[PDB]
Amino acid sequence: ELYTKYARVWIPDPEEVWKSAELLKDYKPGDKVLQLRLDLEYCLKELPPLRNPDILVGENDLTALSYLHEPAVLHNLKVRFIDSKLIYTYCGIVLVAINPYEQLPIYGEDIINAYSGQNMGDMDPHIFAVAEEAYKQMARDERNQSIIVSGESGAGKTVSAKYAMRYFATVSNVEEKVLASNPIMESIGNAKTTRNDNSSRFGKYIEIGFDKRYRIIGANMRTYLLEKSRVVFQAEEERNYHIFYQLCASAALPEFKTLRLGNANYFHYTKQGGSPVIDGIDDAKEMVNTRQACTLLGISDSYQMGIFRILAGILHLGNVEFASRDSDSCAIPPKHDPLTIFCDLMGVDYEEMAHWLCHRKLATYIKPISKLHAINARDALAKHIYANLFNWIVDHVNKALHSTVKQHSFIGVLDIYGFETFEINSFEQFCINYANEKLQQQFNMHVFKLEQEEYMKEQIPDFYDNQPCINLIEAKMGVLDLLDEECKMPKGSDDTWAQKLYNTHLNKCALFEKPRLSNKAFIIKHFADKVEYQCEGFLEKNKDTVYEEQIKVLKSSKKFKLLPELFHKKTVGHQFRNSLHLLMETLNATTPHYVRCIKPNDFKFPFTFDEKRAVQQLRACGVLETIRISAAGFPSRWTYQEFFSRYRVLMKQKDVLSDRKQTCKNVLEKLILDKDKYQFGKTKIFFRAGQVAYLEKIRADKLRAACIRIQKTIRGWLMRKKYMRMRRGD
Amino acid sequence: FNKDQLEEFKEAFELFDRVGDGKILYSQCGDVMRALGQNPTNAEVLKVLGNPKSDELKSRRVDFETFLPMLQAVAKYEDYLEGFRVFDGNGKVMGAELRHVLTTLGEKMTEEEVETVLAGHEDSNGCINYEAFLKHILS
Repeated sequence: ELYTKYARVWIPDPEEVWKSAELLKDYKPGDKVLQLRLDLEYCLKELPPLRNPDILVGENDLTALSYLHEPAVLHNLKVRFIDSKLIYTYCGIVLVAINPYEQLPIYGEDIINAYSGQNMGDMDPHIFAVAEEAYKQMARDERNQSIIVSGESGAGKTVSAKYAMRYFATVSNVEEKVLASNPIMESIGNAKTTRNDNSSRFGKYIEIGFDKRYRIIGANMRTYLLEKSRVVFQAEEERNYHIFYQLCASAALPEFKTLRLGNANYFHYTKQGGSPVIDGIDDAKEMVNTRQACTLLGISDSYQMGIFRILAGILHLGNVEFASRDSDSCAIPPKHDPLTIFCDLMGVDYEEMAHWLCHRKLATYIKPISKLHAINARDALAKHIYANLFNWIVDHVNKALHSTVKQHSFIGVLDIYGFETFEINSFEQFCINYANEKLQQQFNMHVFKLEQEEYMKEQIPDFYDNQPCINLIEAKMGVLDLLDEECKMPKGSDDTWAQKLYNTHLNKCALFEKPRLSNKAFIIKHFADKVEYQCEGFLEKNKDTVYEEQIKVLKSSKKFKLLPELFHKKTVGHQFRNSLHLLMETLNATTPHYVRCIKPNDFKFPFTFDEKRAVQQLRACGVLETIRISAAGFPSRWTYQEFFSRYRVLMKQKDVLSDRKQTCKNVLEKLILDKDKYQFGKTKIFFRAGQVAYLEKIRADKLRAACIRIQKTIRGWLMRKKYMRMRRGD
Repeated sequence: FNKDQLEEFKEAFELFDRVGDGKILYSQCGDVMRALGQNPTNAEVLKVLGNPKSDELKSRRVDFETFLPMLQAVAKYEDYLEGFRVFDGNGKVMGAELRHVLTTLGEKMTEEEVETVLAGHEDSNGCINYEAFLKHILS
């Protein structure tokens, strides 16, 4: 059929993920093996993916591939990236951006000018094309725009943001103040995880503000989804937010003597991962950068010292140790060094703090609390102070980015993580992946709307809904809700929560599974893949009840103005849910544009495409499932003139009419019998997957036959001539 | 084949013997068939040879008697024209396009093989009258 002699396929390969192979013999039904040439016998009764014909390969948009599957996407991105040094490729509306780990001279004035005023499609894929389309639709639709730059940190999201902004600035010192804030935002929002040395654990939305004449007047940073849990807990080989290590490595600087910092292994809140140092990073040098950037963004030196006082206070706070006392109560040891320092730095009374760290109000008795409750409260306090510090810093960065000129419109650049899947997934990953389900719903709905519109335009008559996954996560009796419920039960644990999950969801929701050999983990079928979460730590990470009296003590401080400036059970998961709902309202009130940044290798190698890494990245960013959805419809879309031009050689002289469109229609209906395989639009033929590939095969077969006939004749002629020469005695 | 034909084919076969043992290489078998008026594809030649491996193709030697059944097996216009009309409708074919297709599709030929046969048949625009070119290589 399609698996004929000559036909090429992709087969699994450990190193390259997939490897090409040609059918060394024709596949017949009933065959258990394919005869392939990498020669080899490939044991099947699912046949391997077909390789696209050469004419479709290396094109600017992946959705023009006829066999639209993972190896075709991998191969196409690879050849563009390696053979043509093209880092940008479209995937329908999605711009895929592969980090070249090389400064490319493709962002200059001359190039900005060539993209300005052009349509989306007439120019080669580029971040500028996306930035232009956003600028263009902003004015045309009188509608705010969002450029959603997804992927892991270091895949090239900051470059994409930089040049979207550089572009808007040109075609219309905003870009440089925004970039100057990067070291600030990375110090307070990024952390070293097991898989990434500098990972943003929050979503950052930079609204580029435009006046009435679409000139850039300034910017506004909004932040979402901050990973609060990290402030007080790190897993193995992970760090807290960078700023804490910047501060600890700066402990001997004279101006910080009063902060009384030890090294990063001194503090409970920075030592848990056993990774004080990131290779290649000088946290003391990054502190210098951070302070310079703080100065560059208008944060006075007193306020900087206040930021650091507060962080130092969080760190000493975390060292406060509770003694268990009679009747499940607790107390703070006399003259406890961590607390004395904390109270000194914050300027609050030692006894008033020590009292409220071990007691709560119940109204009106003064109840002692247990050690576990005191720890949870102390952590919640640390997280609360951090989150409010973080918001303060952001508010004040914003004072520097805001313009006096009134704002008519904006294009917001969202820097957001893609799906995150480690070997061991916990609450942090669950939240990230939840965020990704919500973002994916917006994308899917967007694309489906663009598709309806395209089909309407062409006069042609399937939606993959992820609402069920979202509901499993966020609806009442869902994973997060059950987690909240388990957290407010005094005997609650991870193990009982696990069982509540199984009781509620196992065999009731096909998106939820339980591992065979564990009752302490669950599996969610997310958009891109199944992810297994370990239940351990979910409860404690979720707890976030801040005690009002502890806050009142901080609110009463008379040593520095910054601390009071910062200020049903509250949970991290619910706060994440609320933040994510806030992010989606912000994005849903705009028209989204999508850039997926992928890291092509793990070693910062210039133009180096590791297939295993690339396949993982493409999946995490949603691309492979987006392709699979596109491959289910009519992904191939050719104008009648393109079809006429390419497939003329397939036509008999008889049916070549003056009406070139009608010719295409008559010829196609004889070449491909099943009329369900394509749809005739006004200007374009829409084809199912595989159809264009099939046309290329018969075309290729026609040319191959003609050629062999000619070349065997030529070979005859040449040999008869040689023979005459050798006969004559030459 | 009668005795006279066999004598004529044998004389031709003997011209291809570059070692003096009355034999040719497997790899020469195709050339001798073509020299005797046949136009087998390379695939057809390899089939009558028994689809040999690289090693026996380069070093196995056959006398006339073993060659003969292969020649026999191989031995036992409107399509040719249409075949050229694939690459055309003014009765021409670019020399550049024909060169490309003959060296990159099918049983690919060397550029030198293609240059030899194409010499003198293309005009100043770089076009070959293929009906004329076809008669020539069929002559």
